[PDB]
Amino acid sequence: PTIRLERYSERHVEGLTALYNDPAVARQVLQMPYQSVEQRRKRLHDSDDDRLLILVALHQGDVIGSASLEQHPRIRRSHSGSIGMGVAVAWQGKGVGSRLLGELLDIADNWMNLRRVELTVYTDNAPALALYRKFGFETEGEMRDYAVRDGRFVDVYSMARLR
Amino acid sequence: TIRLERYSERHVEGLTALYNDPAVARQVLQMPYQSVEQRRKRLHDSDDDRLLILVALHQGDVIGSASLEQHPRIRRSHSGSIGMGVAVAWQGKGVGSRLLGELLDIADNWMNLRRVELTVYTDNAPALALYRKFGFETEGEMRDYAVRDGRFVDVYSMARLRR
Repeated sequence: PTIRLERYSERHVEGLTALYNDPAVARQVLQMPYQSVEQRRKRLHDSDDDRLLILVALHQGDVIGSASLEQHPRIRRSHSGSIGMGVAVAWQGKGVGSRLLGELLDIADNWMNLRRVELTVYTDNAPALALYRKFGFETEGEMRDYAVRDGRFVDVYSMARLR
Repeated sequence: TIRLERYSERHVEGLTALYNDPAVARQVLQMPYQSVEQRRKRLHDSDDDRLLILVALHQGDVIGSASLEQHPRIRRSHSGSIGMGVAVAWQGKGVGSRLLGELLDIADNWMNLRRVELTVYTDNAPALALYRKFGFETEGEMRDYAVRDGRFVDVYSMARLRR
């Protein structure tokens, strides 16, 4: 399986909207179902800062994953970046999460020269947790009733990777 | 003596002076030498019932400030954040408790928030004592979270739950 990584752009709006519109994908991050292609196309054209990088994983031209890294906008926090709820993959277990996470960390380390990369993950998302720890993330805190998922408040682990 | 009021244009000058005190600015994430200029552009065009900013006044002088912001995302909207917390000129004079107690009244009785979040520097004992007094519990410790006095310092990630 050949996986190209690309900067999320106009030509990807349709596939990415579809990726996060899958209830099984959305519930593991903070997205809501039924998002519009046009509302996302907007937020895209309403984006231009190089401190926010959004990558899409592709197969035969289809968006099968996505991840983002954003350096904090505040000067006293600018040595850190966040990848949010993490990697969003549709094809789990086929190396997409690793391809995306490795590429984002490469940028953080070697190009932005960030000292700290932060993320949050649902405490029961064992597969995601295993991936993040493989890449150097450690749990720093546990946040109770952090977000809504499946009609109830669930916890997330707050993680960080220091360089 | 201490009057609490909604932060508006009338206060931009006093609030700016507040943060220009390095002893105040260093315990939060603000930068010194801010100018009434950029703040006004921020306030006078930035209005949601989600963000509440208060200023503590004594004889018309801004001696303290704090803000509560309900998270914008639907799946996180049951929570709110007060950032690095309470920014006070007079430590020990009861300005912090005044401000915080009032933001929590709004959070509990009007917004009906289930979770309020904050971060505080690990070595700021009086602030930690204040947040603990109001029900906040430490949920995690974040290493090299921000810059303070030319070095990376840690913070405690705290949350106050209402169930």
